[PDB]
Amino acid sequence: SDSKAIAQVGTISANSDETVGKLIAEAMDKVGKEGVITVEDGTGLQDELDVVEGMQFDRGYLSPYFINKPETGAVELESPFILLADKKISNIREMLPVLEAVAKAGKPLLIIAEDVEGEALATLVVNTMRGIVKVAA
Amino acid sequence: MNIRPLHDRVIVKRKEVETKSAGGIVLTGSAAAKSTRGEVLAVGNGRILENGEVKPLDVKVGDIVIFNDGYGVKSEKIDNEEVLIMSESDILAIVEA
Amino acid sequence: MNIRPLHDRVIVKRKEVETKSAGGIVLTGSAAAKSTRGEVLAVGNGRILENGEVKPLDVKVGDIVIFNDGYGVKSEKIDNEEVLIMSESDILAIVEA
Amino acid sequence: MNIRPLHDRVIVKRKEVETKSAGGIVLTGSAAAKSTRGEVLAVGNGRILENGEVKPLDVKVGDIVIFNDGYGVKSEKIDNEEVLIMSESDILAIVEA
Repeated sequence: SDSKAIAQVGTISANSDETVGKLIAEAMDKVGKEGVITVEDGTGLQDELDVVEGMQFDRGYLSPYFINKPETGAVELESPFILLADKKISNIREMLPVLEAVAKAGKPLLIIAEDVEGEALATLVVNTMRGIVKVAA
Repeated sequence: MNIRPLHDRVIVKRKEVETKSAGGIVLTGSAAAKSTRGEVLAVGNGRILENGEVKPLDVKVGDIVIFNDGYGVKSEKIDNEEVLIMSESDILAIVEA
Repeated sequence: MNIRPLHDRVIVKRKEVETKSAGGIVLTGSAAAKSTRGEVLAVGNGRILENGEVKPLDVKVGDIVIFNDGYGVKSEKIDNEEVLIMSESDILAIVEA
Repeated sequence: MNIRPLHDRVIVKRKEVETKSAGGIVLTGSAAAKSTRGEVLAVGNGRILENGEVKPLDVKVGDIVIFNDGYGVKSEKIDNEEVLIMSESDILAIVEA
């Protein structure tokens, strides 16, 4: 149960490599008991441990224009309103109520669904631009 | 040079296509649509149907009106500006107040 | 700014699409259908056919009615609201009592 | 609430589709067909064509009639019942005797 012992088995398993058990022990000590752990090939020659905090997934933004502060496509919608759907939004752009409802509150907005066409994005770009509604999906 | 409609025929000019204001604050981008409103510029005498008399048109020059952009409507370049030509028939209503 | 039809043309507003209550207690979900009832808002002068005179419309501003949403029916946004425009033609009946 | 037709427009209700009694004793199942008979419920004022006057309808409220269930025929739910709407045009004859 202690991190020590755990480091010992990892180590022993990895043909006596302390670095391993050490690392592993750490990971477990972090992600927890039901925390997930996976191994991939590293860039450098040193072993490296990355730990995701909170909620996150493998999806990038469709509206590259909607980058908040930092680069690399970094968006940082401060105090947003998350939105979830079950379909794409080509010209189904109809929904401005919901939209304008926040343009009202003046809070950033995050979106999720089957997808989103430029029709929505386009307008979305200049809205968030003009300072109408800081958003992206 | 300016024009002169041919009775029944009315010369108008559309307006702003999908003006960014819908939804209130929402700056509605042009999602591949057009405008139906326009202004009265020229008025044909009046329809000449049924021989007996030639009925005047219910639209005074300059009126703000809503129309059905259909086939009967055409386009021309007057003084290098877009203009529309349909019959009073095509004109649906009028914007007031 | 409000509207003004153009004789014969009647301005209306549809109602609640498949309102949940049919079948009695049954909360009927919107099975991809639309509404046919509406409320008269504006009334054009009256038909002008057959030259002689211009016959009025049998519908007073406000009537609750049922129409055939055919081709002739169009849509617009006045003050940011959905409105329909057809000729008295399309109107079939008026809900009363 | 009940309905009020709009001149020329007649309100009726169909009847028993492929009622089992054909061939005499034979109980004819519904081989995928419909009914053409119905009862008059509401009568519109009367056609208004050709300006001059507004001709009444040759169909009193309640008649038993046969009609061509075509396009001009529509459907509606009144008090939660099926009802059809066509012009006297669509009506062909009246079951008497």
